[PDB]
Amino acid sequence: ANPLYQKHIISINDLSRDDLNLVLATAAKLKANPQPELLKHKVIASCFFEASTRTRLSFETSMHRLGASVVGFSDSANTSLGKKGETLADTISVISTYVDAIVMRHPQEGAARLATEFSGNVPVLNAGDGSNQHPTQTLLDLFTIQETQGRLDNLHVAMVGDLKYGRTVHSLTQALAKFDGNRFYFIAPDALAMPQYILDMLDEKGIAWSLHSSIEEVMAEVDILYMTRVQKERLDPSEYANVKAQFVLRASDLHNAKANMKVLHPLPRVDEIATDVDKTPHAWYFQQAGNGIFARQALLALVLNRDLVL
Amino acid sequence: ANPLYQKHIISINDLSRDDLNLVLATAAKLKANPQPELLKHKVIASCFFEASTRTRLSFETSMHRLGASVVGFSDSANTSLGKKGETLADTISVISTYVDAIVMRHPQEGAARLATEFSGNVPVLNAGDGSNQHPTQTLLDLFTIQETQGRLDNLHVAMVGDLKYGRTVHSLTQALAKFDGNRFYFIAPDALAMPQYILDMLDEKGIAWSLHSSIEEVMAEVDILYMTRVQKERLDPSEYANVKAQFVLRASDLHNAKANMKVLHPLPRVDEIATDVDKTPHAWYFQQAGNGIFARQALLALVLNRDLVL
Amino acid sequence: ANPLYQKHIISINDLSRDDLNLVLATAAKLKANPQPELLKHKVIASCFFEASTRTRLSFETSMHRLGASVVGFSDSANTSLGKKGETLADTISVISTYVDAIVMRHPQEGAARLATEFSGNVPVLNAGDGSNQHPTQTLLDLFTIQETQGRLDNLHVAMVGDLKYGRTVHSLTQALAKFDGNRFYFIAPDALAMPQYILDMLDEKGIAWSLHSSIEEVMAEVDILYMTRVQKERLDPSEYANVKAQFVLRASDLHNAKANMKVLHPLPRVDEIATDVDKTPHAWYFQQAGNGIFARQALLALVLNRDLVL
Amino acid sequence: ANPLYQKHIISINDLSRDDLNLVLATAAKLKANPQPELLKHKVIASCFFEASTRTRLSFETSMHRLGASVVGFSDSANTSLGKKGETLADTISVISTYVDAIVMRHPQEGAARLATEFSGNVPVLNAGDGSNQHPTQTLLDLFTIQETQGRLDNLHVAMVGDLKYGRTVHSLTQALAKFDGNRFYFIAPDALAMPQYILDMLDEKGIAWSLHSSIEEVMAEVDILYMTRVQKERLDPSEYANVKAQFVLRASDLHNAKANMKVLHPLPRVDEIATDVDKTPHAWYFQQAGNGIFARQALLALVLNRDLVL
Amino acid sequence: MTHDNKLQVEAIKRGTVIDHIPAQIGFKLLSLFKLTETDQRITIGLNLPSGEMGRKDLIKIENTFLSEDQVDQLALYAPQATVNRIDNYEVVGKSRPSLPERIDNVLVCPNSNCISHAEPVSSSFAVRKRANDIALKCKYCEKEFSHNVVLAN
Amino acid sequence: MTHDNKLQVEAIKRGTVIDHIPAQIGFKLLSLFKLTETDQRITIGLNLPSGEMGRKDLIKIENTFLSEDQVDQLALYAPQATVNRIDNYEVVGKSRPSLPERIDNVLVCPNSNCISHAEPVSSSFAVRKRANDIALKCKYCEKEFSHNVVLAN
Ligand SMILES: Nc1ccn([C@@H]2O[C@H](COP(=O)(O)OP(=O)(O)OP(=O)(O)O)[C@@H](O)[C@H]2O)c(=O)n1
Ligand SMILES: Nc1ccn([C@@H]2O[C@H](COP(=O)(O)OP(=O)(O)OP(=O)(O)O)[C@@H](O)[C@H]2O)c(=O)n1
Ligand SMILES: [Zn+2]
Ligand SMILES: [Zn+2]
Repeated sequence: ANPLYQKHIISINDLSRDDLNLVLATAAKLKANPQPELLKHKVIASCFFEASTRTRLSFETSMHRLGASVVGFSDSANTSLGKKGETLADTISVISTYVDAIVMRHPQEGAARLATEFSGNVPVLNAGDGSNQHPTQTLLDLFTIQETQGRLDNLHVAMVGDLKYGRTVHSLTQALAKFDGNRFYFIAPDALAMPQYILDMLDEKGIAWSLHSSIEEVMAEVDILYMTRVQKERLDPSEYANVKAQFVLRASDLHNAKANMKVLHPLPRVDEIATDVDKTPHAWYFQQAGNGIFARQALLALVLNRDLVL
Repeated sequence: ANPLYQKHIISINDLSRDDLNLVLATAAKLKANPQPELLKHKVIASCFFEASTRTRLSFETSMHRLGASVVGFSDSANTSLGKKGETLADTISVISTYVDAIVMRHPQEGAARLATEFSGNVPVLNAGDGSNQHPTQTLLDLFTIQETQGRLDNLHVAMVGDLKYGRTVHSLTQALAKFDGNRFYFIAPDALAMPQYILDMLDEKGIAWSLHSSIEEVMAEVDILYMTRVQKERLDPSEYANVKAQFVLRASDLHNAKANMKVLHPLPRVDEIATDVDKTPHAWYFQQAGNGIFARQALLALVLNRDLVL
Repeated sequence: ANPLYQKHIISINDLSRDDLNLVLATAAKLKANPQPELLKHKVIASCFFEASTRTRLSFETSMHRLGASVVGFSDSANTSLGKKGETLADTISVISTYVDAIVMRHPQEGAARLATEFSGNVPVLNAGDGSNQHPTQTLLDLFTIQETQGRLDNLHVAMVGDLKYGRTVHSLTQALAKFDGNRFYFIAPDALAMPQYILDMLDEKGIAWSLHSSIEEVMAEVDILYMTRVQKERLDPSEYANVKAQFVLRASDLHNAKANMKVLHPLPRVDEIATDVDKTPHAWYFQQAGNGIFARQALLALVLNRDLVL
Repeated sequence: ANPLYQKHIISINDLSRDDLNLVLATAAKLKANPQPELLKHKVIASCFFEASTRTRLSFETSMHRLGASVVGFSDSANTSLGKKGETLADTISVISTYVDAIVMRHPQEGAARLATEFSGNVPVLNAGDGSNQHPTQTLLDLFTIQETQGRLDNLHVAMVGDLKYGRTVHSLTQALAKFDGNRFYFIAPDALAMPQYILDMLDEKGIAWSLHSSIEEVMAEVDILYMTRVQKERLDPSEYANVKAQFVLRASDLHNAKANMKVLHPLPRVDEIATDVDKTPHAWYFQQAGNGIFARQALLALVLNRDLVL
Repeated sequence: MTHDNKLQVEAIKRGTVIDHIPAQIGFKLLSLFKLTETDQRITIGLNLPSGEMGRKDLIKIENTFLSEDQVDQLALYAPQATVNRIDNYEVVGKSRPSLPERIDNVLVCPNSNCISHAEPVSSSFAVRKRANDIALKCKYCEKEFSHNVVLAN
Repeated sequence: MTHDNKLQVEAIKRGTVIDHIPAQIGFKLLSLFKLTETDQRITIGLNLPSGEMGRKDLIKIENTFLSEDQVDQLALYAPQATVNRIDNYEVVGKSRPSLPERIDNVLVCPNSNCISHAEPVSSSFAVRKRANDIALKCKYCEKEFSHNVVLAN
């Protein structure tokens, strides 16, 4: 069947270079030649035990542009499952009798992998599990990098912000390290630096990386600038405010950038990317959010349909 | 038309032996030969004025496996109708202009029957109304009993737990008493015993029953063991803990059970059924939760479609 | 030094007849001649980790009438304690570092007795610990019986209401069993019966008790009628409401009551004692709550003071 | 008139060596001979706009032990103030219209010093303002060092824990730098390091300090071991838990500690100091909290009283 | 000699031999009374033949005399156990367990609201032989439970 | 059957002898790997005399042959230990533990937000890097920690 057919999609660590290319290949075809009744008669469950409006709506719109039906929930201060009494394991054992696939987001790490041991032959797709994984965000980031740069290797990629805790930057570095020749520049406040394990991995692969202090230091050699929001709660108000003349982005800073350089951000962006950046050609975070539809369509199509010939 | 066509489904007391068999007959056919565009163009409303994720998702998946569309809500600390000002009666009078059928769950008893007087010719299906009725749970319990034992009469059925307040055990005893020759064993903490009215009814029909103190006393003659969760809030912590060596179930206790004996539970099960029971052949509560799809499909098909020939 | 000097008043079961008579003789003298400056310069902590307004306001006015200062908190309204895993052993080891006695209420049973292992030489008086004890409500009840009946022995005491979960009837039955020849009538719905460990203690001491269904059966012989509130969550709405909810006193029922009979109730009374009973000589529930001021002042005097000038 | 007469105690940085010694000599005398009526007829406001139970109960017992009345509120539990945009300048201009001193805690840094611009001649003592100061916790810490070590100079003081965000270690390092020849050992995980502005102040004053990773490296030389709680939100769960969470003291670590060494902790301690340390002579955290009563009584005496009879 | 019995067993010179431990309680007792946190010689035997009273277990702990109080706590577990001290190669005393006054430390309050659950406290239950069972009353919550309800939890 | 004694107790009739357990690891291995949940006769020697380690523990489980990977579960706790397999009073096999690639069940993820805490799943860790020193990665949360940290709670 296709290699991912009826497979669980829990961690980037579990998908090979080739699995990532198969998804990106499919998603470029679903973008080009849409197939609206592909999952006709499927019911997907959207179990968001942790609310996330933006990720929830992108998944559900993905389920619906391929014709699937949707049942599910979100839970900020509401609706009963998991309770305290009800285990996750029994929620899943019950729900995997109703549906054909489960997309779930949960606050404790590995909640998705636990689900896998209780869903029977029902595939579960991880939409976030605490501070561990978020594969469908890495899948759309790579689609946007491939779609803008034309390739996924020999890229000069800069990552900026909270590198210690952005789960998306941890994932995107493992993923871009399955391809060849990428150079990484990590511009972070040293209180929020890339953890030694990403770095120790990068060294065994022989991947080149460097740590910088301002985007201004690398603006010129860079192809992707991946901005991350810096999280004030893990900072002191006064620490947050005293870093240099910051690590926020304004169009003045872009006068230097290459013609094909794009700025990516998983969103929300509160203040690290100013409104004037939005009008330059380098701004690509909204387009990045729309490619989420095509990456998540692709993963759903490959998981639920055996042989997909589009 | 079919006998239940366009009928309100409010209480088990209102459905004859024959109506219960017609539902169970249909539901075994919808299980075998699915019919996905049967309610094409119907909009069902899922008004859960009292949240219940597990019952809500089973109904909505039922609506969707027969092709229906769904609008509705759930209300723990949220979304405005009923308010205090807005009567239930006006919520229903308004909603019965929009939809073709109403499934509703509400915290006060008889909320469903009140709905009936305001919905015009729109059928309302009760998904729970306080401590009164929950017909679609009794409908799937009987489907699971019929499907495993091959029959609905001449059964040795044991019910365990909070018999005073499990609404499901009150309903299941009225329902199994429309069929012939059933023997009932009621194992409950005497503070939580079957109320005299179920018992007084059972006696007029001449149905045999007995009250026991431990499952160990009847394990051997029994066909269905219907476990109920005992509710700690109506107990003292210390009362709850001092009952015998309890009324919880473990596989050790099952070494005795007949080959075709199954353990049913409406769920959630917090601690009265231990994890080792789940791996024995006698465990049937997850299968029971999946048959909810087929019982609720059946009721919806018969209510909204005149003559159903499947 | 008096026997209670620097004792912890944690359970009724720990006070002997003599300890109960001493406290009741001291309350009688402070009621007759005030000692407004007896605890001058003492600082007492009033820790109500669970809020109970009625009991707080009386315990602190009692402290204020003997001249002491009060510091303290009411909570279950998140006044920042238990914040970042502080244990109760550690809270009491810091509060006893600067107050002269701790008065505390707490939701878990056992908590005042644990405070005792950490407080050093500062006495701990218990104002309620979960469903376990409340000595100070029993001391004021006893004082009110003594003062209106002239004795604590040879009484005909009827206990009406929820006897199964009412923490105060259980303690008063154990205190009155300290004394001679009292006779008990228990009038409770079947679901709220006086527990067997109380009944067994009474039998073992040769004390006479009996069950009745109507206060009419017993009014004539009764000296103290201690009513309790049923909380309607202990039953269900229709149970409460049913033929069960007539454990309620009206003026017409006191027709044949002895001239000495008194009606006592820990409070809040919501509807078990009708409002027309208040205008009778027999209504002594408010006067019972005024007597809480001298039972608690006497305990505070005997505990902090080694010799009293009577 | 004494130097502190009618001063505002807002920052440690404002008190000179002489002011710190005066307060510590007055605490020593009130600890030895009480003055229970010294602030008789004074009324003090205890305004905790942010709740802090431990500090409130001690500040008010201190007011009660010198004979003053207390009025006031604990909040962040919506006790109706700041209601309809009332500014803090306006709240203090009304509270100073009738109390003799204001004691206040507030979530924003700077707030006690602003109260000072509005209070007139009523002194403002700060009980904590955001992450800025807390003089009264430093005064009780200093008092406890003096009283157990006999001096405030030539000490070997180790500071263990979260040194980056712990408001109290930052103030005590600045107070001890007022004094002579103290030596500092800082033992903190890399993420919770003592900030550079503290380190730079120490270097500029020629005071000796050093970083260590294990308390074992330094136990032998240490006179005061001031432990702090790490709050696990400052790190992530796995960071905390990792090889980082061994900044925790057990009894076995104190084996080689000098006979004079003391373990001090502002509290709540949750698990950084194991419970078996309490039975050692070196555990002085509770005695440190009892010393908060005399450091605060001395500040209230010196501020409200122009001449003291020592 | 050989009717196997022992097969040249570890005649200890001085110490405590707990014998006739009813089977499977053998390991329980090691755990609960932390008998292995000692540096002296222990030799344990589990599921030994009790040609007389069941199948059994037996702990031999050298140069250790576990007495009076210590012996009586074992009543709830191995009521049928004879402790035997040895001072110079044979039995100096042979003591049976009797139910004690109180059982401390080892036992958990059944009551989930009891404060003992979350705190730095050690359990104490007062033991009462209520002629059929033993009722154990918790020091803290003062709730009384069948020894059977307490011994699982 | 033959001579026993206790300074180095002797001969079981077929079964396993885990000899040269460090010291105080014996009871851990009994608890953790629940070797006691057998009706077979087990003999255990705690704090015994020996050549190089000086004092050591030993466990003899008759009629059970625990092997190949059971022996490896022991490597984290008793790496230098030998597992003699005995048939008919002769050691027909001597194994030593080697580091496994998976240690199931016995460990606890130190990450408090891991889902494994609350649920009917067994713990599982991928193991790596021999004797310069061992990292364990949770199956579920995929956090990697130093073995010494998992081995404390
Ligand atoms: N130097 C010795 C002497 C005796 N024992 C032990 O002490 C126990 C005491 O039993 P004993 O009085 O010698 O004969 P029994 O009849 O077995 O005792 P009981 O009546 O309890 O069965 C025996 O199990 C034996 O192993 C020992 O280990 N070392
Ligand atoms: N039927 C037998 C035979 C031997 N042993 C045990 O087998 C273990 C080791 O086997 P062996 O090679 O016979 O003695 P060693 O040479 O000491 O083995 P090693 O050098 O590996 O320790 C010894 O502890 C011995 O008690 C046993 O209990 N039962
Ligand atoms: Zn208890
Ligand atoms: Zn984990």
